[PDB]
Amino acid sequence: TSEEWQGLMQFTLPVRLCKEIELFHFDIGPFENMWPGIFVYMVHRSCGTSCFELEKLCRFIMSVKKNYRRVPYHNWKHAVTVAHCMYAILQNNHTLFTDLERKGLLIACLCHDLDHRGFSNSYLQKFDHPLAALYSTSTMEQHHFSQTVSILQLEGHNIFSTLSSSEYEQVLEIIRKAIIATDLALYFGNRKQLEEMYQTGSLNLNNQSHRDRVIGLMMTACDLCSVTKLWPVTKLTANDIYAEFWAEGDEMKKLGIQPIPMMDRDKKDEVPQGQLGFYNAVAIPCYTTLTQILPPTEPLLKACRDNLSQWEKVIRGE
Amino acid sequence: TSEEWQGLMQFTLPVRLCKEIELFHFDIGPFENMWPGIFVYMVHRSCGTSCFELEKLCRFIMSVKKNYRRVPYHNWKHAVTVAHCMYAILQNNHTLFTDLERKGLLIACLCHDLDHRGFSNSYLQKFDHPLAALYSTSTMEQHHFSQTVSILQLEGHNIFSTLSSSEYEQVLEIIRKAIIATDLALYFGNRKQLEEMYQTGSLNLNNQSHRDRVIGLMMTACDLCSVTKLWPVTKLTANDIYAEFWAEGDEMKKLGIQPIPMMDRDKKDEVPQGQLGFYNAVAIPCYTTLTQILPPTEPLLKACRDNLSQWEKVIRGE
Amino acid sequence: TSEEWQGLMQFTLPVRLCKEIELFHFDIGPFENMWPGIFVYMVHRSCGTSCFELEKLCRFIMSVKKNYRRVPYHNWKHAVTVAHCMYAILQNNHTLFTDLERKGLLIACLCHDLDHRGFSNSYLQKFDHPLAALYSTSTMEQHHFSQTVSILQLEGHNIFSTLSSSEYEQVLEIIRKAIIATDLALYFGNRKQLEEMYQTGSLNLNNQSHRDRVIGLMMTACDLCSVTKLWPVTKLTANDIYAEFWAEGDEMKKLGIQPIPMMDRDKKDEVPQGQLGFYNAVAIPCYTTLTQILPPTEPLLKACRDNLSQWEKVIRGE
Ligand SMILES: C[C@H](O)C1CCN(c2nccnc2Oc2ccc(Nc3nc4ccccc4s3)cc2)CC1
Ligand SMILES: C[C@H](O)C1CCN(c2nccnc2Oc2ccc(Nc3nc4ccccc4s3)cc2)CC1
Ligand SMILES: C[C@H](O)C1CCN(c2nccnc2Oc2ccc(Nc3nc4ccccc4s3)cc2)CC1
Ligand SMILES: [Zn+2]
Ligand SMILES: [Zn+2]
Ligand SMILES: [Zn+2]
Ligand SMILES: [Zn+2]
Ligand SMILES: [Zn+2]
Ligand SMILES: [Zn+2]
Repeated sequence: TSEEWQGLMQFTLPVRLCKEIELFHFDIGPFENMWPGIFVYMVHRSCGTSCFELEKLCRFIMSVKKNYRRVPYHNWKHAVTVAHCMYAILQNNHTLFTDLERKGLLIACLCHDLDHRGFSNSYLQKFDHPLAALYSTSTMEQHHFSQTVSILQLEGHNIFSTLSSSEYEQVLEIIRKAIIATDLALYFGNRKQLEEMYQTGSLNLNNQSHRDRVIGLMMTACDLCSVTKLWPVTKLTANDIYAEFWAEGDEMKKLGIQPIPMMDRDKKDEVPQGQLGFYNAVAIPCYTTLTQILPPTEPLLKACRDNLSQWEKVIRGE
Repeated sequence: TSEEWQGLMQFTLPVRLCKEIELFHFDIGPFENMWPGIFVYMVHRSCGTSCFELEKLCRFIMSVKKNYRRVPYHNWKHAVTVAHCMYAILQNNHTLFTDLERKGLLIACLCHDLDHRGFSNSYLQKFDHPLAALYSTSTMEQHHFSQTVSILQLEGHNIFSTLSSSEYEQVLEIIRKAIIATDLALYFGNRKQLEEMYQTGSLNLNNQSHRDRVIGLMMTACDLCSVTKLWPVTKLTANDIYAEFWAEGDEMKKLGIQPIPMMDRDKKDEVPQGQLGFYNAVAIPCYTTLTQILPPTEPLLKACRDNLSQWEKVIRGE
Repeated sequence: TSEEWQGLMQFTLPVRLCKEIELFHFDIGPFENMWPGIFVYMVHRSCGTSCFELEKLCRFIMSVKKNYRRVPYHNWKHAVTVAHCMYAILQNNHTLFTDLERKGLLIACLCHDLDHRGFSNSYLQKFDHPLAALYSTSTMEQHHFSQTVSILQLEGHNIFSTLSSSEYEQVLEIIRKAIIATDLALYFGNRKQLEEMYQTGSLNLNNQSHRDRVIGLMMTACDLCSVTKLWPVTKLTANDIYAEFWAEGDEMKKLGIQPIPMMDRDKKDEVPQGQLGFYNAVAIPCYTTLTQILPPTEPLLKACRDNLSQWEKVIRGE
């Protein structure tokens, strides 16, 4: 049968990639046509060779790729990078997650920024974009999930077709919650609740609501993972991020609204201090809380701390 | 019937867009997939819901879009922007124009730079491009009109199919003259004639030759309308214009010809003075004459004057 | 018949292009859709109007174009430029080459960088790319030839279909050797052997192994021909080359490897001295040896010397 042939086969990568893909700070490289294979490899190792039908999975991946836009940061490369960070978390916390969760989270990460224009929720609201009229909160994130469902509804694209309806509904809910959690506006309240539950010892992974929160923080950790790469990667990625932000700032100016210094290209000299404030307020607390809950995710925090030190070095002019 | 269903329907935009689209200094935004709807909205309001068959119009618009190139300035965004300026002129001078003229001028504006490579007529002549051998004068503009006719000749693309042959020939002549008028080389003689006719009182909109001249000036006013936007928009658009000019200057250097300082990237520091000279010699007289002939177009002149003041501020280093 | 209609026809270019295409320092221009016609013109003049079936040749050219990537330097424009340099060599040494060689070399030049990603053989080895596992030496070049054969194998794409199998095998070997020779790592040993054979007088174009070496040097000369253009062209092309090199340097840094100063964007100030060293060590000896073997190729050396003088002028700050 088809599933019998797939069970005998094993998908493989080049030697360097096979070894280094297990590291949290792995970079997927500049060869775009290798990314689909990298994702399939990660799915096969974290879930199994029988989790998805290979022909359907490949069809799904290519359609997801087609629905990411040619923008500096929120692009196809970001999607696969976020998926890799989730893979590394999953592999280092392997006993904790169900088959459905491992299936759902990797797919959620791949789809989490689908059809991103490179503009924030704030900008879409101020422009009065039709999406803002449809989705009052988490505007882009609700759209990302809508795009995901639409791709799944295409003929030959339902990668969850072998699942029961019950399991199908469960995995789609996992995906929905995970994608919505990537709205950074929701992260601050989530992390604060998680910190309190951890300190009191009330935090329980057997409680679904608690489990959803931890998954939410995992999604934030994967989404921001550029700060957990080695310095050369982190610094170069920052160029892509600001390219998008400054473009939005330009568009804000076109609306007759003065943008925040973060999005203002006239204030390039304040970037090192701006990054310092981001690491202190957002990045460090995120990976600190995640390391407390899931100790094997420690390398993410260490790398984040190392990059914080690098930004301090830039400020001093060293 | 089909026209009966279209009569009952009404096309609408978001609240902010509906209000601000009436302003001369309106910016169409960075969301490309909203531009077709913006154009249809303008056609529906200025001409009527029964002017074009909606399915044919949408098919036409998408083909026009496909025939604009990925260049910094002379692109799809420019086409819709020029069309909007015409819409604002039409709406503020509503009693003056026939149904054919309102139909023709919006379409002429949308099509006026079709298949633009980002090079001037001068460059094509010096390169010895096949287009220069076919069209001795107004090389690109004659090509733009040829592209327009070719798109109209495609199956299901004749948006003027319900018109009589007489009316069809009239609208195509309106379109031809309007597009040819966007050759800035022809503007100087046109404006000079219009100024004389206005001052003597011989200018008569009931005279076809006079009417053609006024339409010609309207086309120039719409074409140069980036100088009538608010300062942030005007300044950012200037970056796109010079990107094209400097690229042409590079190509001129490749032919062994020293380009004019306007097209020379080595003379970036002279841009503010170069803009000052352009406003004084071309932009201000254009909108002054247009305001004299059509007083409701006054906001274009005011905004042009405001931008002239801004460039003077740049020169002083303020 | 079809070949009879083709014999009566003659393909022509604009006046300036017809005259200046014969010069070694000719630039093909910024009009992409003119390049296919330029190539066909060169084939018709150097080989003949009966060398290729026009419909098949055009189909081949467009497929080759489709298989070049949107990279700053190793792109479709480079391919046609390299082909032109070969045309100029062929036309100025017309009595030396067979019909098969003239056919093969122009096609080899057009196909010599097929599917180039903008990365060196060194980078692919260090990244551990699948291509490096398949091709241990001349990694990209062996791939370029593989792409060439694949395009030829497509239905209606065999431009050599009228040739006997014997002649077909001969032309494919000419193409293979020519493309492999564009590996600059192989140039140094080739030029050294050619210099020795020329000085002793053992060099004999009637000897196939010697002939292969001369063709190899011709390929190097055509590949590096940007240094033989006029200064404005040479200087602007250098921007495209470094764009690719610095991108590779960035990727090297992402692997945790410090790139050589050539590929390091942090060392932009050393470019003029870096170019000086390249002209002295690689470019000048290449065209000197080629001029010794084929004296009509002298204009390439003169132009290379002129550009060397220009780089020296940059260093002095003049
Ligand atoms: C919007 C998305 O969810 C993500 C949001 C966070 N993100 C970033 N990741 C790593 C580094 N930087 C990221 O975005 C920024 C987050 C914060 C800043 N902060 C500031 N930057 C500046 C720069 C100049 C002047 C003031 C400021 S304040 C700048 C960029 C990636 C995109
Ligand atoms: C060719 C098209 O019909 C249009 C021509 C006019 N156009 C412009 N609109 C707004 C602002 N600038 C436009 O183009 C220019 C028109 C004039 C100049 N003038 C000069 N600019 C410089 C810059 C440096 C040194 C000397 C000079 S002279 C520069 C640009 C948009 C394109
Ligand atoms: C890889 C391909 O076969 C070709 C290799 C040679 N090539 C060039 N042609 C003309 C000019 N430059 C070319 O590539 C270079 C060849 C040598 C250098 N040399 C150096 N450049 C620098 C710059 C800064 C610091 C040190 C150095 S050393 C730079 C670029 C075109 C591409
Ligand atoms: Zn997002
Ligand atoms: Zn994201
Ligand atoms: Zn134009
Ligand atoms: Zn225009
Ligand atoms: Zn090559
Ligand atoms: Zn090459």
